[PDB]
Amino acid sequence: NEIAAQIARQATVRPKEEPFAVVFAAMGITQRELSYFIQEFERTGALSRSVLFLNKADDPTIERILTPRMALTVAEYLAFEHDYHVLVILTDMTNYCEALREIGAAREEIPGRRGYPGYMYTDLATIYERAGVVEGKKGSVTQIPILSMPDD
Amino acid sequence: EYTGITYISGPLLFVENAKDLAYGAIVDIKDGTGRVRGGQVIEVSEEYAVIQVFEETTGLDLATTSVSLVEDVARLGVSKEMLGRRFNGIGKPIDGLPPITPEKRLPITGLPLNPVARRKPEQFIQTGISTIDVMNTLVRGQKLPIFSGSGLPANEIAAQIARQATVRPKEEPFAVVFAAMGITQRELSYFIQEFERTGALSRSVLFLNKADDPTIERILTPRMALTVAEYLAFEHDYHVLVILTDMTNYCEALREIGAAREEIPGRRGYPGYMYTDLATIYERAGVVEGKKGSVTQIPILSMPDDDRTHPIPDLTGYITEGQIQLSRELHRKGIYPPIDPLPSLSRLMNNGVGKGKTREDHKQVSDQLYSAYANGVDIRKLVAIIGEDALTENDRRYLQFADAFERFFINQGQQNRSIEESLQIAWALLSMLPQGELKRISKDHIGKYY
Amino acid sequence: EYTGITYISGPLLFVENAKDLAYGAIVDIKDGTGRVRGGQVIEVSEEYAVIQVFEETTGLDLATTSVSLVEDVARLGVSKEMLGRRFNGIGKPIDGLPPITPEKRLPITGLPLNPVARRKPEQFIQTGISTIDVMNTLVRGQKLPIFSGSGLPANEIAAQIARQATVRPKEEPFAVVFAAMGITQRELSYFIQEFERTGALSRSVLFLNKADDPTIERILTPRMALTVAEYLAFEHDYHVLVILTDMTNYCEALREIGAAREEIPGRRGYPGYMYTDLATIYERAGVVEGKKGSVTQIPILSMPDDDRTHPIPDLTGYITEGQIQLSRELHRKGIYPPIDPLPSLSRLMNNGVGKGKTREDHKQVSDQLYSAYANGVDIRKLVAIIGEDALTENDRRYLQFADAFERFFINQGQQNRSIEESLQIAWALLSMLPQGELKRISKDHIGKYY
Amino acid sequence: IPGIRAQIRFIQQVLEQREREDTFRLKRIKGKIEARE
Amino acid sequence: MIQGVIQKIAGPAVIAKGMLGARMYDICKVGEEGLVGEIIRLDGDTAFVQVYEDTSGLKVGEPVVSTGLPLAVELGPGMLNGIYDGIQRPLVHALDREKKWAWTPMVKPGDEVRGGMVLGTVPEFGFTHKILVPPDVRGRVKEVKPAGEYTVEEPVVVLEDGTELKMYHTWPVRRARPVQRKLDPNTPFLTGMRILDVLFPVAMGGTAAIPGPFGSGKTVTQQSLAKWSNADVVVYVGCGERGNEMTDVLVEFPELTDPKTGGPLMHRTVLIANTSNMPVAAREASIYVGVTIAEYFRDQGFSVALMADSTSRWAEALREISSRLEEMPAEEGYPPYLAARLAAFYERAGKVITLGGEEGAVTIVGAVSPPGGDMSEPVTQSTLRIVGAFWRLDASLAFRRHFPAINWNGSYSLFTSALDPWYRENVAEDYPELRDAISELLQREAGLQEIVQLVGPDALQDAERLVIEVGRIIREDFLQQNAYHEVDAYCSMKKAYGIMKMILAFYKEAEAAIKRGVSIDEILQLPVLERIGRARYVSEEEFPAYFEEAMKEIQGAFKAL
Amino acid sequence: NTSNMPVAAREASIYVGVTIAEYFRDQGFSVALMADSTSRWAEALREISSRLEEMPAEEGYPPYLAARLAAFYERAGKVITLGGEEGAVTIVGAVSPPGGDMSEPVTQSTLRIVGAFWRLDASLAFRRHFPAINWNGSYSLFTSA
Amino acid sequence: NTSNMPVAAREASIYVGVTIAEYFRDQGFSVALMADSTSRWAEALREISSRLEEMPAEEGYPPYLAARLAAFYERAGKVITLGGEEGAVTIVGAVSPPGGDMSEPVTQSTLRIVGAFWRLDASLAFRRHFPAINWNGSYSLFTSA
Repeated sequence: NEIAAQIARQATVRPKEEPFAVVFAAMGITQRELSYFIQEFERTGALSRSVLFLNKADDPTIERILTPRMALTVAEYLAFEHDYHVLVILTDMTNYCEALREIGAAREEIPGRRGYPGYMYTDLATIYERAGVVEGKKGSVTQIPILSMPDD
Repeated sequence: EYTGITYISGPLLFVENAKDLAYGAIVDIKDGTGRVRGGQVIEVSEEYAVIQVFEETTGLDLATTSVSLVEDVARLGVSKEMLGRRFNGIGKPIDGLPPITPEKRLPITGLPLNPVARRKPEQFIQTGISTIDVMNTLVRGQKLPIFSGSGLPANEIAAQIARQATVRPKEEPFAVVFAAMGITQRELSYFIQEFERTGALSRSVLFLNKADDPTIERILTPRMALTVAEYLAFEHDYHVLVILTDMTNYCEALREIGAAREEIPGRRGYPGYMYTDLATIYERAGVVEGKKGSVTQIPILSMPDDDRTHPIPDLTGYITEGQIQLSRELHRKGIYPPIDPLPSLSRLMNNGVGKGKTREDHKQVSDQLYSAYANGVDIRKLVAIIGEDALTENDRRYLQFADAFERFFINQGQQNRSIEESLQIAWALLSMLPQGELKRISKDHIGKYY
Repeated sequence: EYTGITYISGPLLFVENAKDLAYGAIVDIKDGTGRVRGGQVIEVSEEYAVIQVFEETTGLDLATTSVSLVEDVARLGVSKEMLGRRFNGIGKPIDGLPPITPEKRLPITGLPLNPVARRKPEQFIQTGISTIDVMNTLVRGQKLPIFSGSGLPANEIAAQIARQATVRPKEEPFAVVFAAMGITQRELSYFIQEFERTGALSRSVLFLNKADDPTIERILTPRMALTVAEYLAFEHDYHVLVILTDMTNYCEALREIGAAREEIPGRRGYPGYMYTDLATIYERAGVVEGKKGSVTQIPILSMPDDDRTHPIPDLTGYITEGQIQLSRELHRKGIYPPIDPLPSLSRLMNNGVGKGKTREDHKQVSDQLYSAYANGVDIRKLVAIIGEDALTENDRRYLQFADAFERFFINQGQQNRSIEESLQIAWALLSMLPQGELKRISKDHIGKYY
Repeated sequence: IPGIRAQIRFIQQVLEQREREDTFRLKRIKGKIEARE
Repeated sequence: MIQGVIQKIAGPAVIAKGMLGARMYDICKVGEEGLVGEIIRLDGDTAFVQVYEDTSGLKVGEPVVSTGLPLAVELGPGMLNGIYDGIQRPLVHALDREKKWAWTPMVKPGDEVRGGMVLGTVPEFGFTHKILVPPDVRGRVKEVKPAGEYTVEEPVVVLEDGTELKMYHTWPVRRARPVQRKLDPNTPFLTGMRILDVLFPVAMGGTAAIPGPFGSGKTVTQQSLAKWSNADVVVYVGCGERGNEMTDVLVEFPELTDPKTGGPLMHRTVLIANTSNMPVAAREASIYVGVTIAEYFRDQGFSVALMADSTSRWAEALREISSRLEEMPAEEGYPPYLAARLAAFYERAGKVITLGGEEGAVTIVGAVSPPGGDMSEPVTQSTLRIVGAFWRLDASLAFRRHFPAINWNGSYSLFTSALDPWYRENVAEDYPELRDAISELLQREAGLQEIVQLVGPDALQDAERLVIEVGRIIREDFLQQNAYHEVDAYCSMKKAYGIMKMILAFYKEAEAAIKRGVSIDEILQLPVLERIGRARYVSEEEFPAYFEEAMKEIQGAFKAL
Repeated sequence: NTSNMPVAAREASIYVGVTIAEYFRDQGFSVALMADSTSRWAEALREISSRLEEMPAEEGYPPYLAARLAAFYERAGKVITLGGEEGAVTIVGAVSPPGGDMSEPVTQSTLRIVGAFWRLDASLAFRRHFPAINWNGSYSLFTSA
Repeated sequence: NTSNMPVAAREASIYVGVTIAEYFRDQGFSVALMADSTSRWAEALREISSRLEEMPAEEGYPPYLAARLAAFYERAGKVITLGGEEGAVTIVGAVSPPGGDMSEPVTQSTLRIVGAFWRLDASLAFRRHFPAINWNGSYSLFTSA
């Protein structure tokens, strides 16, 4: 998360005719972590070129599932309609997965390996498919997803 | 009041009552059978129907067959005269003697008496086995499992403790309750003969459940045994030692019916309720109100497939104050008793040792032997890796200490070692180590005892 | 009589009949299809509905679609004229010739004829392969599996035996039944061409099931083959050799439907019934009543993932009288045939060897070669541990013997070795060992044969 | 010493063989009980 | 509708039946087609029946009738040389109704009798059959046949003025035959195989599991035991048959000979087949039918061996019936009920004091066939927990041509102390000490071979090389036995100890010579060694002469120094 | 939380405790909440869920076994109480996997929430190294804090 | 066969291609069918199967895959088209195991069907030996053919 925050502060597209923006999305974070991320964006002036989405651990599980989709939609809008090179930072995909997995049981599915949802790869594909150069070739969407190893 | 069977699937029988439903746990009696056939109520299904579990085979039952409610669960014919008798899992005579003449008739689930005090286990139980008394002392009120595996002499140890156990100068009388579950006819004949020949039977109540006895009778066996123990301890003020072999076999029977009961299985095919049924047995131990008596348990937990992580043995660990874990590998090296010295623990050991109990150096000696044996065992691995000759002089001493610990301390030629005898052997073997390497023994003890 | 589909899930189709239910095993025909679509009745569900298994895809079926009952299962058009023809898994021509003109129409499950006698397998089948005839002799009535793995030439061996096998002076005629299951079009074209070119086809019935043929046709293939063999053996008094490749592929198809049939899976995802279906195939072998004929099996069992402990190959071992196990490791060392000399056995071998059968020294020579080869193979490990130069003179001879056994006895330059030829090579290689080291050959044989 | 790592290596892979594959006939059996029920 | 019923539905292997109001749970029922089934589920409006055969031969409306039995068996003259199946019937009756047997009265009118008492003798097949008062029958013999010839159905005696007794009797295979007491394991079941009799003894009336993967030689141990063990009668439940293992035994065993007499082994055997086309029900009941027949012969005062091919397949047949009855699947989908049942089976084993005194026994040898090397459930796991003995055929020992292929490191028996006194009193005073010493040898070898696997054999001292030398002689000259040799096929108790003392004496002399700086290479090529290697083939005591031949030869090595 | 007590009570026990804990921190006290253990609380909850016929998942645990547990640990923290003043609730939760497996319920979900883990090591204990905390497998995200 | 496409489409892609391939060979053309790859096709199929609640096996793959994959490769071959003339479809399929494991799905089942295997070797590539085909681990069952 320190690496993710540092990239958010520092990233640029060196001489590009296009403006640069960051979309930073955090999922299932503590109140302490949320306060820290906020303070960091505000103090450094990184906030001026960033949209930040923060989902807390105690926020509804459905809100966590929607978080990366809000973030990717904002990135695609800025890139396509405003011609920007947008960098999207998503932490942590494993925490997103813990929430999606949490509901698969309530949804009536037979579980797959390790207790996961049988649909793990085709939901995750809806997020990793959303990246690349946008039409016009003035903008683009880049992703830096964080994947923590459960149990390493 | 009478009911009629509406469904039969193996051990599970549904029974409909037109008047008065029998409460959960009541014993019902099937009419029209050559031998008594008990059905224990397990659930109220709705529509005046209850779901039950049979204590014997259900072959020959017909829909509509009549059933009566006995008005109570199965029960214990409680009396001091329980001592000196051998009974079945249900408390029926196996010794050709008359049925027990009850002083009181007690429910067996653990609800009767409310005997336990909110006081910690304390004071010595002399098993007569050095590897228990000296290093992993059994205390009055404790639950100290024997942890073993198939092929190992866990039952020989259980029988030996039953013969030998006492509470050395206690104002209170001492009794043993020995319960065996799912044993062969040969094993039953052996246990009987042993109790009768030694005169151990005089101070013991023995419950024997055979492999071919009803599965429900096996489930009731530990409850008959614990109820007798609580009665003797609370109403007669006795220090009672309960020996239960084998908890894994009890579990195989309870597991066997969970399927017939309609539950979704849990890990390894076990009943989802494994830990809250097992808790009803391990909760029943400790000092009793008045502090004249106590109930102590020595449950045997054999590893299925030698796997100590199987849910049965694994959930049993929390119910104990002392654990003695036996290992096949150790038994195959000819070390008996085949106790794993780095996996046997005394949760309550510190409460039964030191000055005025055993001896002041007991904790230090136990700590040093455990540390040296564990290092010595790891060095057996290092010898395999590098070769014997490449081992340092210091490591060679620890390697040798592990053999000395196994040959002289673990191994007993059947023999009742006093704690003084056990500490002496401990100090004798410790001499093999450099004195400079006794990190866990304060200098005060080295000067006084080395 | 006609029915209507009430449910469709993959290969399983439920069908309701208003009049006359079709009995289990009857073949039903779906109306309104471009290509014939058979449904085999598997169960009676109750309420005039049966549960069936489709012999081809069910895409395009609709609820209410009509179905007729053919009045019978599926069957074998039995005749001596089966010899010289190539057929599908279902016994339909593949050779552009007319359909078989039946002398009798036989059920194929094994119920027809009741052909087997309660007599032990006996007498020689000359395969023409030295590693079978000399060391692991095939006997009339035996089940002797070829044990192999993916990439190995098991099918080349199977085809070679089909070309070469005979019953040397027998008063009885000899025939081959060759059945292939789940093979490619290329493999089918190859097998056909081989039988036709060599003139092996004259004394053989060939059943070929392709990978893309219906799974049910693959299941029926070994049953068509065994029924033809039993007919030729019992009604025509022939010694028949049945070659079935590959049993593992048969199993993959049977396993494929077990899921569609609603069963809880067993180990490794297999059908729970694996061993009692497989038993219906390995039970069908032995001398037939009259003792003029016999049915012998050579089933091919490829190790899935090269694992001989997989439930399929592992359950097949009990159905055999001789096993030839092929190993990838050996094949990769360039030793062909890639037979593991310490895992190939003759269960009924002792019944087909000795004076009046092969030669009096056969058992002794076989025992000595097996012992020396096993020692030699272990010494390859010892060479790796210590180095070649550190091996004793005696061990070096055993090391060398293992190479000699592989180079000269196992390896054949395609070549029909008589048992006399095979014993001669055996004695020639044995000379490499010190005579004082021939522990398993009595002195009488050394003097006479060395 | 590369004898250690050698045949003893066969060691780790019959060991590893034995169960990420065995442990799996199993996560899936139990599914299978009320996965099937 | 009390004694009969009518099929409501059939498919999915369960027949639902209307009626059968008096049927018992687990009773065999009969369909009009001739198939049998087992009553599994008793419900308020139907009986669910497991069909022991193909269900297409069953249709809705078909008549079903009770048999009244969980099952039964006929027990009288005509059992020997007979070949039956899972439910006893020629490979249909059971005992010939026409065959005449010479009955010899062994009781006079006025005698008081009890169940198990011997009233007559029949030389049906030498063997002498012993006619007993059926269990649960006592009183006074009011009438008894004279020495003559009679068929089975004839009445040979009346008791309490009218119970009528014949030469045969029936018994529920599912119920273990009664006995006064199951004596503690005391007498060894002399196998004749050195490794077994010495290291992993089986007691008469003991339960010793045979376990290992497919093709390790499990059945073969059983067959050799029958050809040579000291049981008068054998009850072979040749279950898990397939491909042709049925016909392999059908016309084969009828030729196998009794090494002891030189007559057919079937003449003292009862076969119980369990083929794949047979319903799970029949194979399930096969061990119970066999054990009951086994208990019947021990009641006469015979020591019988019960060989169970195998229980893995019996548990698979039972799991099929249970799943069809919709009982909750557990581990590997097996029903919860199996462990208690399997144990109950093995509990019926034992040497007893039969009704009316006399001693007899049933020793059980059960085959173990795990799904594939896993050696877990069903078979192995539950079995190895009951049985007191386990002889582990080892495929690696087999590939190495070490026979019998019994792993002396992984096998175990407890009865060792139980039978030691029989050996000490009747065979040799040093039986126990000798087998303990040999086992310590084998134990030491195992440890040495593990180390050598690491550091190689070059560093080995002469003392350690000697232990491997003698350890190897124990394995090759003792443990390994040739079932195919006319002599070594059976090894009498007297021969077993004599060979043991030749080996142990060679050991002592070997260690003694080394201690005096005799080269091990000199001992390894000692002439007597080759004779010790062929000792198992000698049928005369010329074997104990080898001890003196060993001592003088070592002296010739003490001479040369 | 004894075995004779309904799954309901043991389930509610952590919530009753945390509320009492939050109550004392409101006064301006630093309180420690020690939870013996959550493995048994999740078993009591699985019993209630299965009886309610909720769909079983991994190890037969209900799907609502991760969001709840997280919600519990979220109530931990040092705060500026109503009317100023500072107080805190520190949580130490025991982890007891079914047996060494260290998967579900307890461990898995917990180790993902908690910021600190002190791994008692049975091998460190047998070796008489106390406290038996494995300095290689334990972790805290508070070192810099 | 992109990631945003349903598992269904990618599953059908090899069948659509093979049919088009068979169509051109019918004209009397020799066509090459190159399948990037079947590992991803089996992952798309496992997703569909698990969603349909079919029983997972090894690596959670459905039992049905081996027969299907084989059926695909069986449609390869040089034929005498309808109305005489010869044409052919040669298949070259890419193998991408989950990661070096080279087990299931892809590799294992495929290497059992295919007659040819060209093993690109990363060590041969690093050594700048091109083509990076391992001449020791590659094989063709057509040499004699």
